[PDB]
Amino acid sequence: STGSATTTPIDSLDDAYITPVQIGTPAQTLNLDFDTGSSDLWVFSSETTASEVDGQTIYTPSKSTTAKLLSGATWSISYGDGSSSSGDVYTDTVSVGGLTVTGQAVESAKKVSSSFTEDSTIDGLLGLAFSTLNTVSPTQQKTFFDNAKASLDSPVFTADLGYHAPGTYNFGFIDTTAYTGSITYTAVSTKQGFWEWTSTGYAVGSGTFKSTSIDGIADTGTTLLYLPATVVSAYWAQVSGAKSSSSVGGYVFPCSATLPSFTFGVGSARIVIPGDYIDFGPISTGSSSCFGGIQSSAGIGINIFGDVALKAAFVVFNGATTPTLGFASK
Repeated sequence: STGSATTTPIDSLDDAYITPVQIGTPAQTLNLDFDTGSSDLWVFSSETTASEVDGQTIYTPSKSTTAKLLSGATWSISYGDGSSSSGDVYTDTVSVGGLTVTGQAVESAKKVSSSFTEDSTIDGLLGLAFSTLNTVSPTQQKTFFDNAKASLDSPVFTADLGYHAPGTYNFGFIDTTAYTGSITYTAVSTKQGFWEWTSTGYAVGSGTFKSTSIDGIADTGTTLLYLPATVVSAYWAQVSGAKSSSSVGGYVFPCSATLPSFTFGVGSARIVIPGDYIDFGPISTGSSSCFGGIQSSAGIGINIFGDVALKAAFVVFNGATTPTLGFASK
């Protein structure tokens, strides 16, 4: 089997991407944030504290003839941006782009933190990291990908995120028309539950490539590119007037700037992030100070190849017995 679904930026800055997901019988379609940095599929629901719902579409298990309470199961998750959610669990039929899993754990939120409430466009998350990170207790549950894997034509999914435009998540096949050149594959460590890999280095604009190992994760659920302070300083040093602002919470730059590109290494291959991808706009409405899309990972504890990096590539998440990651230009 295969599936193919379009993923759409939530706003003009590509702050995140939403993909329609069918849950239950008859189908309830929710727009979920596909997140290769976590492993819970959770939704706003009829059980979510009413004051914490503000415009989201909710899953109502009582209206689904295939929903079953997973008795005794609870979940609770805290993310790297300080947000969180928790609740109980149902199993139900879940379909993405024509690909169906029966008995998928659908984690129903009873509580969500303010940033989730405040974002009306995201109805929940669909985790695509390794199932070892799943938070359901006392019986850990599998991700949608893990459940689908054996049925897929090939045990893979691909992320093809757009810049200011829709893109595609495919399950079970590699669309050879969706990228240019060849796909370069690189090793993955699953030890921390993430799609963790090692970039072979970087360049800033038309500068020389620096060969250096940068361990990090491919995370579709993080917006920006978070790298070591040395690398980030080297980038922003090429932008007149750019500076790190503790009050704002990262590097800012004059909105009048033309940003240089940023290249990262995948083995002997190179992925080029155009400068425009690194512009996240005014820090507040009407400001001439703009927020940068490359930020320091210092204090996060891990480097994160978030959407800013991934959207410059066609990315293969290869879930074969020994997982790997593939990157191609597009």
